[PDB]
Amino acid sequence: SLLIGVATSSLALHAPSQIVAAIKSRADQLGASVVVSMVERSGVEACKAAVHNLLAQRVSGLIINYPLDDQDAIAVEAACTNVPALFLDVSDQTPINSIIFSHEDGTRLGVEHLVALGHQQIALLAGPLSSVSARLRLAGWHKYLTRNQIQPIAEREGDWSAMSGFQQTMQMLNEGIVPTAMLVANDQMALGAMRAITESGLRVGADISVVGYDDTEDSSCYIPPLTTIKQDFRLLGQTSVDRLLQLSQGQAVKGNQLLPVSLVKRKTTLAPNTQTASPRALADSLMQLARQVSRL
Amino acid sequence: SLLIGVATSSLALHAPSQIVAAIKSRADQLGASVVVSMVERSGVEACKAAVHNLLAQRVSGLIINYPLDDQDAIAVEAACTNVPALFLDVSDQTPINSIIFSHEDGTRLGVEHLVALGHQQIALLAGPLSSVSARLRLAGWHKYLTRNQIQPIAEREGDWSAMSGFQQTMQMLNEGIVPTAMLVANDQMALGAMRAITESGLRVGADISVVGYDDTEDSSCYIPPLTTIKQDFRLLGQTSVDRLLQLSQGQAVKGNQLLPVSLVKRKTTLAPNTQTASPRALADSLMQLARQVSRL
Amino acid sequence: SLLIGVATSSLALHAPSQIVAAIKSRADQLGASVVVSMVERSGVEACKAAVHNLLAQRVSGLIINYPLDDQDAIAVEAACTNVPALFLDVSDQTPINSIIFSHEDGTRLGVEHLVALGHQQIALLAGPLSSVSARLRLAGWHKYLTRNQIQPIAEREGDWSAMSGFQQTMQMLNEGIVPTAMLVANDQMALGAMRAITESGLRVGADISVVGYDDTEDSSCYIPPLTTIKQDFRLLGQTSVDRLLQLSQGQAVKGNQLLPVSLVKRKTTLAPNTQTASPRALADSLMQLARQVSRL
Amino acid sequence: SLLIGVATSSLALHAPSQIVAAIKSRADQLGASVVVSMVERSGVEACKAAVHNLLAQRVSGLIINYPLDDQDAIAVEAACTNVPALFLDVSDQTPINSIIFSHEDGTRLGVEHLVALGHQQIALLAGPLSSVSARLRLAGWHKYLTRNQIQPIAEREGDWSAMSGFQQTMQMLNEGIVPTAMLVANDQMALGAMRAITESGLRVGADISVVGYDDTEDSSCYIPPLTTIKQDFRLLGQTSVDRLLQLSQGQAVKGNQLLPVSLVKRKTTLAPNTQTASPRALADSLMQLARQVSRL
Ligand SMILES: CC(C)S[C@@H]1O[C@H](CO)[C@H](O)[C@H](O)[C@H]1O
Ligand SMILES: CC(C)S[C@@H]1O[C@H](CO)[C@H](O)[C@H](O)[C@H]1O
Ligand SMILES: CC(C)S[C@@H]1O[C@H](CO)[C@H](O)[C@H](O)[C@H]1O
Ligand SMILES: CC(C)S[C@@H]1O[C@H](CO)[C@H](O)[C@H](O)[C@H]1O
Ligand code: EMC
Ligand code: EMC
Ligand code: EMC
Ligand code: EMC
Repeated sequence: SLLIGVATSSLALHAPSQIVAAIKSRADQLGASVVVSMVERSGVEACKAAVHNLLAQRVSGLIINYPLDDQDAIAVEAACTNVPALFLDVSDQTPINSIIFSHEDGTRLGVEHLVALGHQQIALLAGPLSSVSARLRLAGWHKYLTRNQIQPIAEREGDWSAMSGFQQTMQMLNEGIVPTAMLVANDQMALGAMRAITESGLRVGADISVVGYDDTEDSSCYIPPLTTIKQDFRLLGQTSVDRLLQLSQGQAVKGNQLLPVSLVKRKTTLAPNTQTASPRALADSLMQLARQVSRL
Repeated sequence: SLLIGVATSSLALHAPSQIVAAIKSRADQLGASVVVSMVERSGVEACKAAVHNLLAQRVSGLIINYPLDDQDAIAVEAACTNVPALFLDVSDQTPINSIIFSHEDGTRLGVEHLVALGHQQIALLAGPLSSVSARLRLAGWHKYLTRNQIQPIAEREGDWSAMSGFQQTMQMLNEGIVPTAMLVANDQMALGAMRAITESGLRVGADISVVGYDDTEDSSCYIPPLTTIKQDFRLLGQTSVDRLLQLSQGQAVKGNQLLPVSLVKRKTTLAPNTQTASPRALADSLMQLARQVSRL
Repeated sequence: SLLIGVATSSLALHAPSQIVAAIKSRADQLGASVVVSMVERSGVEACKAAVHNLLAQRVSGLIINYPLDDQDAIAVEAACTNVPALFLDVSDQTPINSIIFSHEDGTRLGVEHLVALGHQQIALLAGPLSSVSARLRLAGWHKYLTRNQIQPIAEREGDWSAMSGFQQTMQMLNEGIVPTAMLVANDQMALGAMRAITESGLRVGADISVVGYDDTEDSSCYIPPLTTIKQDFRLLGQTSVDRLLQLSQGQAVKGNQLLPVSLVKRKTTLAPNTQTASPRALADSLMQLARQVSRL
Repeated sequence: SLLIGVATSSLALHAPSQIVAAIKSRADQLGASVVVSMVERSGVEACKAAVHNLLAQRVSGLIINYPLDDQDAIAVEAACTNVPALFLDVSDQTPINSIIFSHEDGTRLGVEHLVALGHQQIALLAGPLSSVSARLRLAGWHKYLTRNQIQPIAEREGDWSAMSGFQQTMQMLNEGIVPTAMLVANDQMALGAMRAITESGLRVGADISVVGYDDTEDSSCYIPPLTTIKQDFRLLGQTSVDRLLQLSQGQAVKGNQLLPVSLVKRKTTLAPNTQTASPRALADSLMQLARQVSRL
């Protein structure tokens, strides 16, 4: 019935795909409908052209799941010709209709957790700094780390992908920076970091703890199971469809809304390794590896 | 410029999102437009609805990446009415315009890799048999297993997700059926499967070997890196868009088309009952220790 | 005398700086004058404003050293209101006044060299694909690689920086992709590639061969020295000033001018032939290191 | 908005090209425009000729990034005819508006680092002595060098390029003089010095240690990475543009602003006679050892 138009950022990432899917899930309940358009991933203009396409579609309202800086947020919004526009990837400080997850709680649950566990040397692996959310999370980790008087020994950013956690986390360790813990921007890059740690002959949990962010499906699995900050994209899905519907149907709601968020503890977190293999230990292993090579 | 309508499976699953993203990219370079509609895992009617919603938006042509039984594929093509449709998930035998990967080489490369390593006790983990592709790959492991004189000790089916791979493998092992290798319908279920092996105290590769399907993004980065049958969805993307346009210009090929496939061997595969390592493995172990010494 | 305007790509890069300094040498001998205007690396528009800045500069002639995709080349041409326009970073096939190097030869001398030593596993490190020249050279590697029935085991692209060469090469190796040789699209990136290779306890030339493109001032005396495709920028400059003067002097110069390009053999290229040593021998070597490690 | 004229020395050297780039980024932000004019190594007159060219180019203000002794600096300024001018390559004691980095810090930091390591045999590779910065640094090396009772066994002067560092160093070594640490006027030369050192069986860091100046882009990719005094050219570009527009406004500043300098420690430095060690060394051996093993 009520045609919904969604400007979504690359569905290649799991969160968006799970969000769009939720949107479709709820829409079907209200007998509504969703038509999806994928922003070219390049800021306002790309975002704006998508919306323009959506309007030409007979779109009743719009849900804009795409990372928009303030200035660009009001713009795209101003572009939505009297059509109710709800934004899912902005700042809770933007004067537009939005529903977003608590970025304060999320960044808090993570630090507090790692601290309550005894981690001192912690590293940050942020999402691309082009994204609102990423920067908003990097900020949280800084507000609460210093609150607990902690200073990140290393910080760096990927692009939300597994291979990025692997790229960044490999480069770091090489630099001889080995935190006892890592606070990651999302689960995917987290999978990447857990991949780079084992690659480095370290254990996850046991040597270097990793906290994700999102709780995208696959994460209950992952080896070992990823402790992360769950964001219910089923909630963000219904809440936003419903709101967009109200907004559509003159039910003035206007502002920004913040969603719960939570800490799902699993196995990538233990705290923190006191020891490390000594030259003696490495030489030993090397001995038998030598022997084995000899045998060949 | 023009409009390409894609009717796609749940974008919650990674191959669907990667195909659609690839579709978007080729379209991007040719100035076309992509508008995606999503179908409820129900079949024909659910798929028909989506075709309709797209037809109600010009849509120069449709790309239908939704599994359809040969009979329901015809029925669905018949509803596009004068609009060119290209099916990406059907049997290579349905009288429609299709582009599907070689399931015969996929399944053969899987079985031949396992058997040649020496695996006798092999279990199959198939996707929902409500999916043609699932059925195709399943029936294919049978063809090639049978002709290598092998019979699977276990045959199980999930639903494309990582949890299903986990819950199936788990209850398989807990039933006393423990294979030395597993052939899985997709990379996500491969992950859920690895997850369970290790959950039961076994080693992936050394103890239960695992073979995925797709080589979706995150499969490397898995611990250990997933060995798998790679299905270039970047190819599926451009090939799909180009031909779709040819269709909307009378320059159609009209028939079914087969895309290649290849075994990306990584580290979830090993000879059974292996005592003592191999050359490459000694290098891997060595390099880890080296990285471990570097940080010294 | 004659005020010459150079709208140039990033001076931070070496080639552009050498081309601009070369230009200045001629200008000073032919009593000309040069005014450089930098482009902000944003395609046609960014490129146009520069031209606009130059024309408004009483520019008696224009040399556009900026990668301009054919449509945009003609477009910037149109922008050159009544002033001869000589382009330097375009394709061989665009009806405009261009003086460009022969990429067919550059790509061929490179590929033919690496294939002659016995390399089979060759990876590419293209420049940014938004560049015409990056795209021409990349193509040639293909056109010739296939000729000698060889296909890259990797392909990637950087941004013309030594860091992107490092990062991208480091990334290719970090994922187990390790060819016998590399074809790099410029020497700045060649530097990082060498740095990355070494950084991975790998030997340049001996283990991984590298072939850069350009021959900037530093390549001779890089470590080891770099065998690279020679593009004479002292020639480019003189040809541009001379022809720009003539072209404004009334002379009928008109079209494209393909400049030579050769191969500079130095110390970053050797034949492949791997020599394994004995499991006994290597084993012993390891045991050595073991003691060396235990001592520390 | 307004237009900034830049009189730059050869854009063939990296520091200059980097400074200009930084200037452009800043202006861009403040909406200012930039027209570049290149100077010949001739001095006073060539520079004056540059300035007059720009005055004729309208120009709201000029940034003079060219080398001038006190007298030439004052001549050049007087040639600027009222238009605000800022000098970046002068003596911090010249009565003109400038912003030069601190050479006292660079030279002190340099010699202290080599003595802390225990070096006794320190040679000096100064820049062209026509350069106030080149002379200042050489003098600086001499103040803290003699201040530390140490006397340079050798002292030579190149000309800012890699090939001249090589030349002077090959000469030095060739004459029998073979230090154990070297202080070089800039990194390009440092590279050449490092090339010569390898050219002669010697090793950088281990055998002949090397310290450069500038920390220009490519320096962290040199093999081995270069230890060097980092001059922040972004800080130098924005502080200069800001100051020029301000200076333009008639808002006082008048004197000179000494910018900070620091020492980036990398892998071209080591204490003299080293009694065998290095975790990365052994680790590097392991990495190379681990490769023959893989191929075993
Ligand atoms: C509602 C979003 C801000 S969640 C956000 O989306 C990103 C894509 O833009 C990535 O997938 C991040 O991992 C995810 O946390
Ligand atoms: C062309 C398709 C059969 S790819 C197929 O899609 C499925 C969804 O139906 C799953 O995601 C599988 O992993 C994937 O291989
Ligand atoms: C005139 C070009 C083809 S030379 C080209 O310029 C690029 C920047 O534009 C990079 O510097 C490359 O290394 C160089 O080959
Ligand atoms: C602001 C300057 C003193 S930087 C100075 O410029 C020189 C050219 O004049 C060389 O490029 C040196 O490497 C650099 O230190
Ligand atoms: C808490 C979800 Hg293999
Ligand atoms: C197959 C795109 Hg740790
Ligand atoms: C090609 C001769 Hg530091
Ligand atoms: C940052 C030490 Hg190509």
